[PDB]
Amino acid sequence: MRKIDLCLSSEGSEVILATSSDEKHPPENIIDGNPETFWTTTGMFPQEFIICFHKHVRIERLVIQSYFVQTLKIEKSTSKEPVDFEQWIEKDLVHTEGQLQNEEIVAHGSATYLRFIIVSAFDHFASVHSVSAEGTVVSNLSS
Repeated sequence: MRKIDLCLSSEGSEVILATSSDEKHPPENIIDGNPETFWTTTGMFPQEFIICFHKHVRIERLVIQSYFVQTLKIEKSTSKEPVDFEQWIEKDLVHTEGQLQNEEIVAHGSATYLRFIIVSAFDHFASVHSVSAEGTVVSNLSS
């Protein structure tokens, strides 16, 4: 009942602008959702990337399951291009050591692009395992 996984490529949302992008640790896993894979930095602080919904989606929550993250600068865009952004929710994350912290972020906004800027982490390696936006698609791009 509403709140579908808007962040996946299965929903037509891909990733772009990956500062640190591994070819054997593929960021494509982020929008895939296989537990055996995750995106970890090769040592690029800060580490930023954009998620292209390619569509107008209504975000009600951000579910972020990651490790090591300290400063998570969440910036949003509702433009048509990889430009014109607004600082949405820059939040600090609690150092999770062996703890799966599923972050229920109650953030209400419409977006087409999201730029996750992980400025710093408690560890010099930061890994995102799963991220999803809980909401619904408002406008299909080609329809």
